[PDB]
Amino acid sequence: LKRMIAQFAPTEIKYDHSLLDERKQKVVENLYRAAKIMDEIFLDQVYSKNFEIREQLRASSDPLDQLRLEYFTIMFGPFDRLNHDKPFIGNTPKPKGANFYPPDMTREEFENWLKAHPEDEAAFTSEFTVIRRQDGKLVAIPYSEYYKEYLTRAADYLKKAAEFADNPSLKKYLQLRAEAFLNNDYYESDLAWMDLNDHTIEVVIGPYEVYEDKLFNYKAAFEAFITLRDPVESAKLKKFVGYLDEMEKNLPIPDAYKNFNRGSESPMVVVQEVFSAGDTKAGVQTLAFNLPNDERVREAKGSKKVMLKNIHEAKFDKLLKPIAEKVLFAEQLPLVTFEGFFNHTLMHEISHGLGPGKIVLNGRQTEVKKELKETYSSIEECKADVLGMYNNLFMIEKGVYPPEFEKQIYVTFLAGIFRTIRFGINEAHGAGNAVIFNYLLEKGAYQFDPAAHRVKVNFEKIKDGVRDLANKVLTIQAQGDYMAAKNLLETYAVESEPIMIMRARLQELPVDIKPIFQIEKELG
Ligand SMILES: N[C@@H](CCCC[NH3+])C(=O)O
Ligand SMILES: [Cl-]
Ligand code: NA
Ligand SMILES: [Zn+2]
Repeated sequence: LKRMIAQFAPTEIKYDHSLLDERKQKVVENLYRAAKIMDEIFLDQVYSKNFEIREQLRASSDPLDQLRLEYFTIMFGPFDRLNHDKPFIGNTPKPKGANFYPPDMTREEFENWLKAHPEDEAAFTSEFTVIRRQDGKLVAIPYSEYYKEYLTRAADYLKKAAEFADNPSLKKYLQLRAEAFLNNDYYESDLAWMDLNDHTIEVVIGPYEVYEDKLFNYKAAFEAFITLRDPVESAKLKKFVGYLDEMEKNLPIPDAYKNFNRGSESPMVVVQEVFSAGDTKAGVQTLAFNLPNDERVREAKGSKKVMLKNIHEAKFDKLLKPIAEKVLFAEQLPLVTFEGFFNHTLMHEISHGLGPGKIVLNGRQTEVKKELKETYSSIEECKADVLGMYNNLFMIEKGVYPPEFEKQIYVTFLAGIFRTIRFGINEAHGAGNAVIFNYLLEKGAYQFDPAAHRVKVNFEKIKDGVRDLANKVLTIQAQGDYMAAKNLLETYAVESEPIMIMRARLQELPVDIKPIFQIEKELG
């Protein structure tokens, strides 16, 4: 268990205290108390025995149980999220429905209930209800009622925080989100969250991501981000959203493929994380999130893309830098910079909003996601990473970035390929990185030394290689070419021998990070 815990390097998550006066301190304190309740709620959402298992580990005298508790705390359950939820306590497999559904309820019984009781479909499929067996029936119990005890205390902490919040947009959001916990309707407070302006505390708290529900991907998990907004860095990102049409017109495709029906633009903010809780804190840590998922909000006001700068700093120092030291030639190692890591994530997120979407295939109105089917996510993340380099090169052309940043782009991404791929080559993001590495290696844009076991950028072919792969992925999307998407993945999204060799060199490094929050040492 000592080595499994070592996969997450302990790192201290600190924040700038000078950004908060006395009254903002009391906001963050009460926001922290509500976020710790999100830790308790989500722990119950993962598995019904989580609280009972935690209590057994707490009272146990076995020194081995205290090591199992440390990994339990990391994973919010007895299942190893780095290894397909393999239980490290006992051997009972994790329910596919976590704790949102009865463990003996299949998809068939669920779908058979909605056929016999059509009136329950809106409540049963809702992101904010749990399914339970009662009196020979299946009932949908809203989150506001199933977790009323926790959410009432969490709402009171939000109400107390709102009294100390002098920023009107912040005060309004905290008040409405407090009510949202109890009336189970998060739409009005989601809109207030998108309207946060001229504020320091960038905070989001509530149920959002549905990826814990591995039965239907229906139910959302409670989580929290408490971050501090950075005006100097968020200002530098205000011009990137002004280049959105320019980046699209500049894409390496015929004009008929270029998409100016992309929908509402997303606001983007660079923040310093103070505390995270719930779904996001389990296992691997988030570098940036994109909320809300409500299409009703994303149509009206878009979604907010929040970049966690200090989490990037932790991952760069603990992971990307040690990986680059082992995978790159010494002459290219200095080109690995924090700017190359953080600014790619910025442009990776921007690039998701570019490229084909609503398309016409054989005269029918359709979508890239509908046509690519299971290949869409791998192709989409491949597009975002390739365009992230392409558009950052475009930002150099326009004087936004200095010329010496060009080589940092290529090299830092190459080093980052082998941080992402260690998470798993079958995931969409890892699959997309496998394509980029194997394709650019084939083109000669990357080079693998079979004796030194190191990779490098070929600066004479890397620019065209990125353009070539961008053209190919964008064209596959614009034509809805599911067959070419499959063949691209079958050919290049593979664990090639160079990848196997480089991966073997990194077995002793941490996989991710364990957050040790300064605020937890302050408020305890
Ligand atoms: N996006 C993370 C890995 C996945 C985290 C999912 N919550 C990273 O690049 O470090
Ligand atoms: Cl504020
Ligand atoms: Na996580
Ligand atoms: Zn992505």
